[PDB]
Order: sequence, then C-alpha cells, then structure tokens
Amino acid sequence: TIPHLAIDPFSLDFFDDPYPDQQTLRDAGPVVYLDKWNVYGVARYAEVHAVLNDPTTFCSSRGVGLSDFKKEKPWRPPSLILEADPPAHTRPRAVLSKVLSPATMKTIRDGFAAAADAKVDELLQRGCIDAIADLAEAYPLSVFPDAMGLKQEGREHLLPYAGLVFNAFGPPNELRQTAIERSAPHQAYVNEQCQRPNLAPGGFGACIHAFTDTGEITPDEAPLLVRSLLSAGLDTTVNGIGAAVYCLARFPGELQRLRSDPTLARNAFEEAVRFESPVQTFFRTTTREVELGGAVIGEGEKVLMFLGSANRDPRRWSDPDLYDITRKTSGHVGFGSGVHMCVGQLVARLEGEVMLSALARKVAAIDIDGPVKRRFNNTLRGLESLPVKLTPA
Ligand code: HEM
Ligand SMILES: COc1ccc(C(N)=O)cc1
Ligand SMILES: COc1ccc(C(N)=O)cc1
Ligand SMILES: COc1ccc(C(N)=O)cc1
Ligand SMILES: [Cl-]
Repeated sequence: TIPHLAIDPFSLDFFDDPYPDQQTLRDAGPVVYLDKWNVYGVARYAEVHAVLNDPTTFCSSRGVGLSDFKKEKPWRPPSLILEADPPAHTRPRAVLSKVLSPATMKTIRDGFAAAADAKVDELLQRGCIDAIADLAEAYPLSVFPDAMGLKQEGREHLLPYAGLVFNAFGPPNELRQTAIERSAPHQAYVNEQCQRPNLAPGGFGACIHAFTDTGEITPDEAPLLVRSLLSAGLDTTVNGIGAAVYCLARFPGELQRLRSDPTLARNAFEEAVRFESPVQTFFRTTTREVELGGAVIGEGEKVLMFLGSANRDPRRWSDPDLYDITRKTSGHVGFGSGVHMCVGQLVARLEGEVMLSALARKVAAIDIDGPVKRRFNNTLRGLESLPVKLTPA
C-alpha cells in the first residue's frame, strides 16, 4: 500500500526549506503518492537509482516533466536527446558525447582555467562581491557561450531561457505558466543562434553542425541539438558553482582543507553537486506494470524522482547533511545515472574544478555578509543573491 502525502515539492515554501519535507518523502515509504499533483514519487537513493537505470520500464519519451507527452501537447518540440528512449536516443547522444568529450576538454581547459584565475583576481580587487552575479553567473557566462561559438548580441536571454526550460518540467503552477507566457523572445533568440551560419568555427555549435556533412545527423536535427546545449548547459553550472561557493562559505574548515590541497578542487565541486543538487527532480513514465518499493505501479504512470533527496539519503550517505570535500562522491545522482547521465558533465566539472582551484590558491576566507536571496524554479535549486567578502590569500 502507498502512503498519501500533502507535500507540494513545487511550492515556494518547500523550495525555501526542502529538507524536512524530503525526510518525510523518504521516511513515509519507498513509494509515495502526492495529493496535490496526483502522481507517484520515490525519494530514497535506492529507488531513484533503480529507476534511472531501467529506461525500458521508466521511459523518458513521454516527457521528463509532469506532462505526459502521449496524452498532452509538449510546450515545445521535444528534445532529441532528453526526451527520447533507446534506440532513438542513441545517435543524438553519440553526437553530443563526441562534441563534449575528454579530448575536447583538453583543448579548452587552459582557456577555462586562465579565465577562472583572472575572474578571481578581479573579484579580489573589490572584496565585497555577489557570489551569484559576479562569480556563479559571471564566470560561466564568460566561457560557455564563447565555447559554444555564439555571437555577442542577445546573450542576456540565456539565463532566463534556461529558467523557462526548467520551470517547464514543473506542474502548471504560477512559475510554469508565467515562464511559458513570457517565452517567445527567448525562444526566438535561441532559435536564431541554433542555425549553422550563426555559430563560430571551432565551437560546440559548429562541431555539432559538422555532423550533418557525414550524414550522422540531418540539417533539421542539427539545430535541435544545439538547442539542447543552450537549454541545459548554463543555468545548471551557474547553480553548481553557486552551490560550491555557498558550501565553502558555510563550512570554513572545508575551505581550509581545500587551500591545503587544491587537487581536491574537482571533488570539492562534485561534493557541492551532491550536497545541493542544482537539478532537484525529474520524472519518468512507466511502460508496463512494475513493482517498485514493494508496490505495484500500473503502466502509463508518471513517477517523480527526487534526485536532491536521494543525494542526502542516510541509507546511502554517512552524515549526508555535511559538506565533505574528501567524501567518496561516486554514485551520487546529481548528474543523473544510466543512459541519460549528464552528457555535459565534463564541461561542468571543468568549469567547477578550475574555478575552485583558483579560489583554493587565491582566497583565504569567504564570509557571507548581507541578505541571502533564493531563486525559485520548479526544477533548479540555487540562489539569486549571495553577498560575500573575499579575503585574499
Ligand atoms: C552542475 C551542472 C549540471 C548538472 C547538475 C546537470 C544535470 C543533469 C541531469 C541530472 C541529467 C539527467 C537527465 C535525465 O536523467 O533525464 C542531465 C542530462 C543532460 N545534460 Fe546536464 N547537468 C549539468 C551540466 C550540463 C552541461 C554543462 C551541459 C552541456 C554543455 C549539459 C547538458 C545535458 C544534456 C544535453 C542532457 C541530456 C542527456 C541525455 O538525455 O542523454 N548539462 N544533466
Ligand atoms: C512534436 O512537434 C511539436 C511542435 C511544436 C509544439 C509546440 N509548439 O507546442 C509541440 C510539438
Ligand atoms: C532541446 O533539447 C534539450 C535537451 C536537454 C535538456 C536538459 N537536460 O535540460 C533540455 C533541452
Ligand atoms: C535559474 O534561472 C534564471 C533566470 C534568470 C536569471 C537572470 N535574469 O539573471 C538567472 C537564472
Ligand atoms: Cl525552444
């Protein structure tokens, strides 16, 4: 039998303090039912991990938002990659995997690192900064659109476009309906930038389009794949980096360990992703009767996965509520898991690593001094403002 809960995981109150409610989602049972949205959810590591890794039973092509694409109209033309199942998922996934490969990362690494080092130097001259606007936002804006091959004009649409995209996975609450209603200028900007002539040579965009020349993808598929990176590639990392800086500020001891060993940079970042989980929730839809958490769920049912909760499940993590930069982070579901596991994870880890490496080397202390402000999103967790004083090494 399946416990009914009145928790609204897409409400402002939940966003503002999700942890007691997430403990309840986990502790009530391995499978729950949410009265407010009439859907099943699993919040424990074991179930979330199991669902991610059985795409046959828990498919994505019926949407990874609440909306069931088999019965409803998608808010936009579906992603070729995020919202598709094997075998169809395979080819577009292969393309983005090549474009965002370890080898590609070697070619851009030095530029990313110098940008990060320069960015921290610049902030140190001011002292009083906003770790969101001046760092978590500024840094990825300075490297990712260039690495994409994007024109300078119209970049201000990138953040709110991703905000839109992630709200749209949500239920039809105010956050979602207001996003979609204000969407047209963002979409129109994005659609211009997805076209072959507008993407600089040597960038992610052009590289994607090159796959049309070999017959690997069509001229129609090409722009939709660029759309994927512009949908998913920025706001996530912004929140990842913001999360890392927030953790180092709240856990001063962990910052000092990072200064003592800056090679901990990449793992400090991974641990921030586990701890805050910029992407909080995704859905799947059952393709058959299936037993999950000891309950039988019927075919065609949406299932809500609490990734951020799974990453804090005491059944899997010791002292889950502590930021520990030497934790074995392997296994966390912040980037998902299985066939859909984040295809841009190397890009994100590169941005986060080089940026925490710069902080590790150049900063002695990070102190919160001012009102902290949260940004609300149906899917993304992160801060709108984080005033900090940086003290130079
Ligand atoms: C901290 C940063 C990031 C986080 C937390 C994150 C999170 C995730 C998660 C949880 C998934 C799984 C989706 C699912 O299972 O349905 C995913 C997939 C994906 N991510 Fe990321 N991501 C990040 C950075 C990036 C970057 C930098 C890019 C592109 C440059 C990117 C592009 C994608 C794409 C295209 C997919 C779809 C993969 C597929 O369906 O095969 N993400 N991401
Ligand atoms: C699958 O193709 C489409 C195309 C457009 C839309 C839309 N604009 O909502 C939804 C689905
Ligand atoms: C246009 O296609 C896509 C693909 C992936 C994503 C994402 N992970 O948010 C968003 C949009
Ligand atoms: C997470 O979603 C968003 C939305 C808008 C902005 C912004 N306007 O800077 C930043 C992030
Ligand atoms: Cl769009």
